[PDB]
Amino acid sequence: EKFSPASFLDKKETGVLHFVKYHGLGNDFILVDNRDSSEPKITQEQAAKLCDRNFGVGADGVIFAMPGVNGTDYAMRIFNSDGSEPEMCGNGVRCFARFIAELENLQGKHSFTIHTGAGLIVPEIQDDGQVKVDMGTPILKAQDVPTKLSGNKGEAVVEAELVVDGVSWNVTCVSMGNPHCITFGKKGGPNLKVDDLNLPEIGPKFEHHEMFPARTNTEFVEVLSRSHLKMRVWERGAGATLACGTGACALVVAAVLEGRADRKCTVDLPGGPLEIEWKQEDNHIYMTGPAEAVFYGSALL
Amino acid sequence: GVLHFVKYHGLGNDFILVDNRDSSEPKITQEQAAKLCDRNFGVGADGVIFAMPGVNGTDYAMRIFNSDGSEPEMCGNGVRCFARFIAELENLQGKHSFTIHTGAGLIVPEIQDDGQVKVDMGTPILKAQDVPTKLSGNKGEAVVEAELVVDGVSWNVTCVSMGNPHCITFGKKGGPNLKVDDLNLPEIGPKFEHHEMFPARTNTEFVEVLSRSHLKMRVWERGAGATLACGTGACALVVAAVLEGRADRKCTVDLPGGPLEIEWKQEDNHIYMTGPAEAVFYGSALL
Amino acid sequence: GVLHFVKYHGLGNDFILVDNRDSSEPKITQEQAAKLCDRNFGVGADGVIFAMPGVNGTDYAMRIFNSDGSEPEMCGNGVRCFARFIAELENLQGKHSFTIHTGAGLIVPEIQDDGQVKVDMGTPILKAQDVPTKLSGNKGEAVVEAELVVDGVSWNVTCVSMGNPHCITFGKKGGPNLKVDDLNLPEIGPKFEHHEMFPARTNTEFVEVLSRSHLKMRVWERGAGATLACGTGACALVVAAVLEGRADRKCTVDLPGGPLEIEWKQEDNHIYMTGPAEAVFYGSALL
Amino acid sequence: GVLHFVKYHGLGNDFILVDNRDSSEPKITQEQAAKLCDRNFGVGADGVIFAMPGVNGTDYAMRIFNSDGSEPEMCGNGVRCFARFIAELENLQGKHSFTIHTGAGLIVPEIQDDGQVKVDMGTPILKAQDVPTKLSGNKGEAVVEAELVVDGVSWNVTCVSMGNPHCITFGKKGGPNLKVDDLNLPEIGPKFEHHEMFPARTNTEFVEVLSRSHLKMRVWERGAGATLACGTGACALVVAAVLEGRADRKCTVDLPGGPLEIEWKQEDNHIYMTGPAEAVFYGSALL
Amino acid sequence: GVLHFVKYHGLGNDFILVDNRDSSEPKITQEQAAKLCDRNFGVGADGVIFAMPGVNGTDYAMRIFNSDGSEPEMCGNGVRCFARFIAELENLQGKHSFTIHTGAGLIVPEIQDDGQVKVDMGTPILKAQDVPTKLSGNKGEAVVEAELVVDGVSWNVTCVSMGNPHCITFGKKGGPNLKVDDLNLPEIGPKFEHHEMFPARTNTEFVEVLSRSHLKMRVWERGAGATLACGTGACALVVAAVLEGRADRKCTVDLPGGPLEIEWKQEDNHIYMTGPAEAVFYGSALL
Amino acid sequence: EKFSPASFLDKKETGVLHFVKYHGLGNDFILVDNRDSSEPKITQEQAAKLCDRNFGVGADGVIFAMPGVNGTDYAMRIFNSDGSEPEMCGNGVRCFARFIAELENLQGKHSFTIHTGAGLIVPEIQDDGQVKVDMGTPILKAQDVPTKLSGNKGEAVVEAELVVDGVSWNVTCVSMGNPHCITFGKKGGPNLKVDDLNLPEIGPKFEHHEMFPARTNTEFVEVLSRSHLKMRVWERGAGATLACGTGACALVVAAVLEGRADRKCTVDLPGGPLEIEWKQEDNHIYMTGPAEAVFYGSALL
Ligand SMILES: C[C@@](N)(CCC[C@H](N)C(=O)O)C(=O)O
Ligand SMILES: C[C@@](N)(CCC[C@H](N)C(=O)O)C(=O)O
Ligand SMILES: C[C@@](N)(CCC[C@H](N)C(=O)O)C(=O)O
Ligand SMILES: C[C@@](N)(CCC[C@H](N)C(=O)O)C(=O)O
Ligand SMILES: C[C@@](N)(CCC[C@H](N)C(=O)O)C(=O)O
Ligand SMILES: C[C@@](N)(CCC[C@H](N)C(=O)O)C(=O)O
Repeated sequence: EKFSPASFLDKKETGVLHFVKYHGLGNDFILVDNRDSSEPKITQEQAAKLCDRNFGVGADGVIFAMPGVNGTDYAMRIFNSDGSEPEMCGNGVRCFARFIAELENLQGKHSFTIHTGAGLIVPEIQDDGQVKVDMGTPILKAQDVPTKLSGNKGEAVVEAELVVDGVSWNVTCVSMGNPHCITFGKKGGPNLKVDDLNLPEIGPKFEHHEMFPARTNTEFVEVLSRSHLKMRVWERGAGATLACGTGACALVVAAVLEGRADRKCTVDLPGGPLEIEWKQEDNHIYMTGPAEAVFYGSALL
Repeated sequence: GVLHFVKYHGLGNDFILVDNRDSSEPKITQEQAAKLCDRNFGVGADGVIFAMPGVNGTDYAMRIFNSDGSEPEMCGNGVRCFARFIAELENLQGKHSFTIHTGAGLIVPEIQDDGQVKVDMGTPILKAQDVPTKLSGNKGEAVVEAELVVDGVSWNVTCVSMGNPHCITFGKKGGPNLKVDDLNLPEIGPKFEHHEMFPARTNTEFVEVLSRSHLKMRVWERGAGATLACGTGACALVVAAVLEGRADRKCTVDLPGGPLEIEWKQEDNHIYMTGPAEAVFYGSALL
Repeated sequence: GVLHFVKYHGLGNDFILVDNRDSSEPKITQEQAAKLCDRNFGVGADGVIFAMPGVNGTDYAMRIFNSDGSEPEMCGNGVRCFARFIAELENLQGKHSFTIHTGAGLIVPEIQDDGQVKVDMGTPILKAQDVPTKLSGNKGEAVVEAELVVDGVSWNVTCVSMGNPHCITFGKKGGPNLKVDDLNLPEIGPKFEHHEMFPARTNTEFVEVLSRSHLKMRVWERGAGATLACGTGACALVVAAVLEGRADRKCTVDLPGGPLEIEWKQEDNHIYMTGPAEAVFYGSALL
Repeated sequence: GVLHFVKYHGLGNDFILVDNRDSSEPKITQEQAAKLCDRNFGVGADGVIFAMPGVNGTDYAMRIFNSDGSEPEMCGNGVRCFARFIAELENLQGKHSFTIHTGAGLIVPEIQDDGQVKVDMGTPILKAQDVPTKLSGNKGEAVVEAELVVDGVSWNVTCVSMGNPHCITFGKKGGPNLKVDDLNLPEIGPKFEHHEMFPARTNTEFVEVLSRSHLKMRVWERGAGATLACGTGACALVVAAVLEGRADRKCTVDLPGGPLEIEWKQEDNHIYMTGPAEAVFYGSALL
Repeated sequence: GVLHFVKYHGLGNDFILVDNRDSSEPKITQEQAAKLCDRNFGVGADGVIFAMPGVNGTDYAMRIFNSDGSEPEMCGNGVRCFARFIAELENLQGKHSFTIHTGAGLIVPEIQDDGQVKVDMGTPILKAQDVPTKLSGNKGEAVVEAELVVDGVSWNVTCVSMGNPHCITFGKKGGPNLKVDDLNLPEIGPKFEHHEMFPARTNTEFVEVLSRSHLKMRVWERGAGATLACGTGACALVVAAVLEGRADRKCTVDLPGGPLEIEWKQEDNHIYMTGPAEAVFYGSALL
Repeated sequence: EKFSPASFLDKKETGVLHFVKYHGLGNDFILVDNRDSSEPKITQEQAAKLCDRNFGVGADGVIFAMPGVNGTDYAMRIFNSDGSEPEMCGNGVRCFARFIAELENLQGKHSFTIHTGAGLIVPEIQDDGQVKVDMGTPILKAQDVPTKLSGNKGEAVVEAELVVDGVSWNVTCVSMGNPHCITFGKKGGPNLKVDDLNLPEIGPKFEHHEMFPARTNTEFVEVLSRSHLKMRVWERGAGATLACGTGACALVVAAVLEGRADRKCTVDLPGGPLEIEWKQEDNHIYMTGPAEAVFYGSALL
């Protein structure tokens, strides 16, 4: 043993974080009641540590229920498991909805207005207990995705060439607050057999691509029918997760723009299906999916 | 239902510890444990460890369920967490040791001054049929650096039991030393785990000797996969290293999650393992 | 003066336990105990129990003072608290049994895995004169379903001693079964307690048979009144139930504060009582 | 958890006093208080009293939880115990007085030379709706000797508040004086306590006049039952006795546990109550 | 290196206690102990006390190093701290006694209800050469009120051993009683400590009789200087007081740090010492 | 045993303080990490008890590492062993430096800015491991020392007569934030043989002298050479300690003012030497000495 005053004091400074674990189709998060302030109870660094699955609580991210902004019922902020802060989370907002209904003991259908870095999001707990969320309107303007790729269909990047590690892929870029790069295959290549991809190998090349200043989420898609899409995703700062709500919304948008599918689809994600719909009437995207509580606890900080 | 527990981890090998001192019957089923161990849909862990009432005079008894639901007969990293768990529940202070009854027999963990836990892991079992393994003993009834054909490739392995089965290898037959980090465990691991020569499956540790008192390893556990550490595995590989004449009885073993001090005493044939154990959080899971 | 103690209760029968292992003489007088037991002006309890040094080789000895100051020869709920008290003092975890000398002879409680205590309450005493009672034995020297005139009303009672005296009744002579909850204990109880047929007063338990293995009761204790439970009383009433042929040797007894598992083994003629015992608080009272 | 406290009693009205000067929020919940007040399964008391930090300039603040968990706005016997508590904690000897903020407003206890505590219990509230009661005021806005139909029987009552509600009766309508000891409180009491005419329930005191300066009473408290004494109740009944013209402003009130000196000063409308308070024991309870 | 320990003090006589139950040899050297005892450059203490494994059947053994590094054969204040120290390591509650092997023989401390410790300090050794002292016995084989020339000045002293040597004086030869607080210990003390008549040096206690059952003292310890208290010293001075006919066998001894109750029972010739012992802090020191 | 509800409640209401023990030339302190609050973790009364060498941890004082103030890396506050709070501590700030370096795992040379009651103090760990501290500039104005003695050399009190218990001594007063009374002997008397002084007897007479409203530290000095001074000190609220950093600085200032020594001196204190230099260039005083950790632990409050 070594004499180390530093280590001694470290193992003394204690803190505790109370939370509830939820998951939306396998995309699991640590939800914390932060309605007592507009400042997150923990730092991004602490969140990263708590998300470690072996040394911490383990999750794809930490979601804070914050006080409303501009009159919304609440505000939501989230930290990825890598510590970065994205502007929205689809599976997360569904868990957020149930987390709220539990904290307020609300029964039945209920909708809340949530302020997020992506704008106004409005989830509504259905009767079946599922959650249908108004993910807002998609951003197609290239520079606002943001991507340095040049719009090749208006100001939008649709099925445009992206050179990834020397290989030419075709991608479509759309933002749901956070950036998404959707691809249905390589340029001049066949359809994808999503399960045959080596995500941990190809994913990082898209995530940190120079054409995406704020990095990006990437979803690989294989069309099963014009109303049935299968996908896998490599998230910005979270890796290969079992599901991504904003990503499912973005890929349906991309599928429509590329003319491969209708505005209403059933997206099969690794952890399960989501019902997505891009209402042409208002240009809003609606996402319907489950959300479940797993356990609640107190972690050391 | 609800299950109250405390999350601990020994060098990254994380477990769900539950106070089951009121009954000799585990509070949850093996199936429930498997679900709780799912990292995305459950609490997430390599296993569930129950602190049970003593047996035949021991202070306590320990039972564990792997993340796949199977029940192994011992767990080194887990017993270290078990000792600290008891110390917390009983609010004990300072050095304390406990007698624990396990599927491997008597195990005695002792909390050190520095907060680590030195455990008497018992004695290694080398008789082939008791490991158990169907490989023939080539050194007495022990299997030492014997040929094992895995998916058509000949590897050399040594088998030793610490209650649970272990298959240790320092490389392929007629091959060079291993660069453990270059192995593709999820690919090679399952071939050892479910090998026909291991009736109850086996834990497998790949080792590269750094010195006669310093070994580096990686492990593919039975029913738990590639974990960050394995206490019984670190004990078994030191035994194998000694039997193969590659290292001394006292070694520092480097596992993915950190080091463990191992010593196989010739004076009594017992193996002592010293390492850390830390609480992470505590909670209540829905059942 | 100051008295350090720990408050325990067995099914609501609460006691003040004191560590008196330093002397075979109680730290306080019976008068002091009576004052400490007052629920408004004192600590409040049904009695004070002293853990004393062993006698004739027993691990310990137990003495108790009722809340009225009198000293009974045994206490079932109290001996269960006694066992847990010692365990807390000596850091005894898990199952443990102790030999205890009492005014009723040897008593051997054993802490169970679930924290309850199974006690070997010895053998019952049925000889009339030793209960003691002046009623004449009508079945050998035992008083079974014999007529007892209480305040001019004829009741049928069975007398049995568990060290202390018990008068068990299942109803009036030539009357129907009892609806125990309809009885006015503070009115009828004292008439049995100080009855001339009981030289040392007696404990009285009223019973209503629910089944041959399930009995419901209420008790008016000697010097303690209507308590929530009485261990020796539950044992005595099962004995009486068997002697009167109303129930079997193994019964669940429902007392106001909860259930007890009683069994009068025909194999050894011993009675076993199993039930809980819980610590409430510890303090110091002014003497 | 564990709660440290000191047991006190004022004429038999016993309480659990806790030093809560470190926070403005009670250390325990109302539910926990109810459990701690259980006399067999808990510490046993008529209530829990917290010594809290001053408010708007007062030396301290007091909050109390009845043994049923509800929170009344004041407690006479309790504030006297509160005075001794503080004096004991601050080591104050001799005459001393503190300003205490309560749900009834400012209350000022003063320890006398003889050791007893004289308390300025504030002024009585007589406006019906503020008591509160749904009975209609028949003497100004006050309810004095007004008819109250209890379980079909007509009683005459007077309502007055000392922060908490009180229903005082000297007998049934058109009936003779009461022989308070002949009443069956557990039977009649609950009918007043939960009467529909008392939205927040009420404390009820039954009185029999011995002389115009000597009153005897018994009380059925809201959420506490038949206690040995009630300070706010003794103040309220003197007020009622005066309003009904049965007694003078200065009286000796005999409560089951002892007497209290009460004076309703016409000079300032304040009521002063003088009585004892004594520590009994102290300890730590398990939560 | 690092040394984990707990700081305790008995009436101001402070020590560094270390859990040495693992080995029969002290974790640190006498030189290291001397350095750790330095109050400015080290932890600061009058000595280091090791809790060692039992010898010849005793529960434990105790060894101590003075702040100067020398090893005395016993320590009264220290054994009281030892008892409470062990109580924690064994998670014991309440009264409990331990048998301890020391260089003075068997010592039996017993924890009392008030947290104090009553210790059976064994029997005193009065045989001159066994104290040891070179002074000739003038009362049997004992040195009682014998002349000792210190730096040319004649003092009268009584020698007694409690395992360790003690030189007690009530004043100079042919001189008046002492006003202990007027002595200049750092000046006179060393002259006694290293006196040629004490081969193993000696502890010296200066005493002034207040009554035949009340003695006041100051002490200059061998290898520790002027400490706030000395348990063996208090025992020895009572023995000396009795032998010189100045006091009774039962006395209250006032030491700079506080009082001790000493009793030299004629019944068995054993000396009993009761005093406090308190933990101060837990620490790890650099070695 | 007496029934005491108060004593009972006091005993169960105990806390804990984690700390590290350091010493600078024998002047030992209890250092506590108080960077998470601008308020000291313990009261002055508690500090006094912890400093008791037999009933407590034992130290000349408690030093708190506090958060920076108006642009400093940290702030330092100290409580004497008697509980009073001085405005600075030389030996303590050197221990403070190593404490921080150890907590921040800083290796090699490092300097920090510290806010104290005497102003800005800047300790700098040297390459040799010693700590050289910029102790600031001395305060010589009589009323600001503070002392009621009249200035006899400008606004400064230099070799002025001080009647102590009827005996006339000559003293020089200087402040290093805290007050110092330096004397090289009695008025009209010979040089001092510092080791022959009876500090516990003479010290208190200076400490509580009526001419020192806030009490004072007193250092007795004997000149060995114009660059070598020997001293002993009786500190305000701490008694005869083995060393005093602010005291060593103050006595060099006094020695210079009285023309007895140069501006660069080696000062010998009971516990060891200190290198002191009063730079004429900037009027700042620099003190160089050691600091060592001894042990760490948790004390009951
Ligand atoms: C997949 C996701 N959780 C998105 C998380 C945010 C993403 N990792 C980002 O950094 O853009 C969701 O919408 O459900
Ligand atoms: C690695 C291990 N956790 C062993 C767990 C049991 C193993 N998975 C098996 O099935 O034998 C340990 O010893 O520390
Ligand atoms: C009911 C009892 N506490 C008996 C107490 C003794 C009884 N009051 C008596 O005087 O015999 C028990 O056995 O548990
Ligand atoms: C009788 C009482 N304790 C009152 C307690 C509060 C009462 N139970 C209520 O609920 O108003 C007092 O004033 O001394
Ligand atoms: C005073 C003492 N600590 C004795 C310590 C041993 C003594 N310094 C010696 O050397 O004999 C005690 O008995 O309490
Ligand atoms: C000697 C000192 N520790 C000063 C401590 C403060 C002094 N006791 C005072 O009260 O001014 C230092 O500067 O090193």
